[PDB]
Amino acid sequence: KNIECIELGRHRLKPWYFSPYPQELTTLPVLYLCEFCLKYGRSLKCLQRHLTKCDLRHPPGNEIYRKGTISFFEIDGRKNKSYSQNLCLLAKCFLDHKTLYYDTDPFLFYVMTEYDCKGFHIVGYFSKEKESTEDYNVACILTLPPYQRRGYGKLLIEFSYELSKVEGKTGTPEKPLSDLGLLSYRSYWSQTILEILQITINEISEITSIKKEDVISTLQYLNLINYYKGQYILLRIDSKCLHFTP
Ligand SMILES: CC(=O)SCCNC(=O)CCNC(=O)[C@H](O)C(C)(C)COP(=O)(O)OP(=O)(O)OC[C@H]1O[C@@H](n2cnc3c(N)ncnc32)[C@H](O)[C@@H]1OP(=O)(O)O
Ligand SMILES: [Zn+2]
Repeated sequence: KNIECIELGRHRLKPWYFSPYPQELTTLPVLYLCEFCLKYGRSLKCLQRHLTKCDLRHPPGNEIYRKGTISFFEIDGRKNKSYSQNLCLLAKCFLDHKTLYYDTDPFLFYVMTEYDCKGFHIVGYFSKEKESTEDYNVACILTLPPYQRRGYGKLLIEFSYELSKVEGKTGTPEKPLSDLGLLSYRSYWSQTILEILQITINEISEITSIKKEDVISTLQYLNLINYYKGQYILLRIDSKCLHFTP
């Protein structure tokens, strides 16, 4: 673990893990990040100078969802390489591993923001492989620490499933899940399935885009397993505001 402190807009962030930022930036008291383009540098003065030329004020890509103060921006990792590359460097501060951190081409990124009079503030994101042989509808998911324990993680997961629905597919997060990932998914899966509550798990899976194995591990967790004749038997996203084209 190499970076002790990150400043991102109004927040001080405390990394959990090593992230391969330039080695000369890993021995500083504070690594300064532009909160809009996620550019990193060695001092507050260069940041203030930067903020003078930095146009953005939100993430790149297209604003495919907006409801109240919450937006989602869809960002092609190939079309917006330096932003996505900067996002991955930050994300790795809170991820145990991040495979292919340096190559953002294979991925889409869904960045969730909170809007106020100062701009669109990055709250968290999830990535997704453009092509997955394993039907992984999320590769990495993150809520930045200042926003954690507030329902944002479950909102990101819900949005990931809304995308799968439009694609007419079931999806599942990339494995292995971190323990924080599993706690979040378990909670989202549980609330979704109870909300549905006779129905078959095939029907649950078709309605929610959740893989059957995930519905089963969840009913197991909820002590709601009922195996009958070969068969298992039992902050929100408004999908009208979603404008997504697979
Ligand atoms: C596929 C992958 O990427 S695996 C990688 C998973 N991501 C990471 O580990 C990155 C670091 N962690 C994070 O960014 C966050 O912890 C996330 C995204 C996993 C969860 O974000 P949050 O915004 O805190 O989630 P949210 O507030 O919606 O909580 C969801 C559920 O998880 C539980 N949870 C979240 N964090 C914790 C924690 N540290 N300890 C115990 N439970 C937790 C919540 O209590 C909630 O459960 P409940 O509905 O039963 O009350
Ligand atoms: Zn910037």
